[PDB]
Amino acid sequence: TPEEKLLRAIFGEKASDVKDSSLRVPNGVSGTVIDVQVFTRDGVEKDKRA
Amino acid sequence: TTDPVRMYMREMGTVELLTREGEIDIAKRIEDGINQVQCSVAEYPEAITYLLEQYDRVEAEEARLSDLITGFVDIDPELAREKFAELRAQYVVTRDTIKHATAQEEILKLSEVFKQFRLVPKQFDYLVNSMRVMMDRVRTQERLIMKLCVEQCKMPKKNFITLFTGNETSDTWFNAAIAMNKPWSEKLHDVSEEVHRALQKLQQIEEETGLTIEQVKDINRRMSIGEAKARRAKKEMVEANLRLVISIAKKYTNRGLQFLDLIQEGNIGLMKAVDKFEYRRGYKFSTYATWWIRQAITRSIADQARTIRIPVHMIETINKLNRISRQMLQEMGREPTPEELAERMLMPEDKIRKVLKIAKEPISMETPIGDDEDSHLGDFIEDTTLELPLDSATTESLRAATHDVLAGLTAREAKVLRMRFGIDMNTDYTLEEVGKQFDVTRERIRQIEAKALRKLRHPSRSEVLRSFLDD
RNA sequence: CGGCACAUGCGAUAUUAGAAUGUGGCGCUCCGCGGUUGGUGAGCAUGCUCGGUCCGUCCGAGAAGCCUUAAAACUGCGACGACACAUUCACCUUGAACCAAGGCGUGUACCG
Repeated sequence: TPEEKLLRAIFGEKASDVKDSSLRVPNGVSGTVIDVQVFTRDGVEKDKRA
Repeated sequence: TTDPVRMYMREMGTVELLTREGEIDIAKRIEDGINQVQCSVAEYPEAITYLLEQYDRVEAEEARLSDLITGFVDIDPELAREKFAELRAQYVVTRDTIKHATAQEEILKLSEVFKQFRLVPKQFDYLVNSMRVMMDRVRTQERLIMKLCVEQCKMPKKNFITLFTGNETSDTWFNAAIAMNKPWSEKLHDVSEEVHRALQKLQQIEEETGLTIEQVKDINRRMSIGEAKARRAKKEMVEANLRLVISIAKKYTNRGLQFLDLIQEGNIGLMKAVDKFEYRRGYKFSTYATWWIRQAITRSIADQARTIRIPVHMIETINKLNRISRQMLQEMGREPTPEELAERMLMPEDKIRKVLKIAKEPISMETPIGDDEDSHLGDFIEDTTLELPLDSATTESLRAATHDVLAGLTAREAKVLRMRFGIDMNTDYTLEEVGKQFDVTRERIRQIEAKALRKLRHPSRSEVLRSFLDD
């Protein structure tokens, strides 16, 4: 916008090229993570926990 | 019942089938039609000389052998040179013998050797439509003279036609019938200049094409009757062979396009087949026309049966994937993975994923989710193009805070900093543009800008603006 | 007084067998390269000069250079994309598919 672009200019902070779309717990429960599965398409690098 | 496919069947069910010789008879009527329109061209010298100038454009290396015409009756460039050189000798010996009946057999021989040439339908239909435009201008002048004199001055059409149709060239109808002292001859004296000018424009059109409208009318009514004969023959053959379109279009019905859409695209293909049919090869009409009908129907299904229009070769790739995955599913047994389609086909298996992605038809937005309630799929699709109202609250508070902070600066610093960015005005302005605003040095604006930002980075001004960056 | 036909209401709210080939030109493609006008978040938390000082730091006013201009735009040279036309082979051969049948009402048109 305007003054948001002014502010960015003032403080030099780069608006990042990425967005937090992480998986989150639904609003208002609790409990324990008991089982985690990682399904991965063949031909893609499997990370460390996989 | 309405069921307009059945009304189509009953509208075409009255037309009966053809014998194997009636097709040849209709084709000979088509030959008679094209014969008469080419003989109608054969009397008109301006089309002749027009194609002669286009052939001089061929000989000037601005055209090609495959542009003007194609083929001869026994296509070689030396053959083109010798046949058009004989044509050249013919139209330099033909036209200059008007100095009438001596030249007519020469014009007919020039017409025959013109008819010995197999044209491109572009140039041919161009000559046809140019004759049509010329005829329409002539009829426009005739109806203009009629609407001047006949309806307004109450002149009868029989006394109009009397010395007009029969001469049409000179003032024998015009100037004599004034002198013959008819009761309608007086009413010409307000309109004699415009009627005489239209008559002289009729003479002008005669002088352009060389001959009178007494010949030109018979030329293009001969063309019109020949083309109407050809079009009636082609209507009759299409009405006959609708059955072939139905028998082909029974197969492609479930591929996403409706039944009558398929048979209408097949009828367009059938009309193209009747256009390009040649019986002298000896094949039946069915064997030749079936490929055109299937081509038009397959092209139409690939063209217009999808929401997102995916092209022809892409649909060929999709149909290859479905065919090969139909074959491999009974070979391996489980279903083929695309890793097997890597070595099965010639594609690098990362494109096969996106071809598999593109081939999905979109869901209807009223496709019901379970239990058949009023809940359809449309009531779940969230809007992601709005902004959250909390962001609007941040934008309002940020404009308020920045206005309060820019109030704290000087006049020139605040004015420059508003002018440079998009602050509460129109478009932003750059260095040379602000320099032409204030009649001041470019580098001085950069120095004032750096001093302004240096003034804003210090605390007691940086606090309330650093509050708008969240960690 | 019968028949055929059609319309219309309710049936809760809420929560869950094509294959192959060529040519042509095009670009509302954001893909490499060249040329053209043409900038900005850097030194500069005073690089310089002057003035105030709570000061050796911050306020107020000036001038310059170096360096960030192919960004924004424009036009050409490559890639790609889409489009048109043309050709070769093989096959194919004259009237389809379709669902659903169990409730309660209101009304209209046609014919006898």
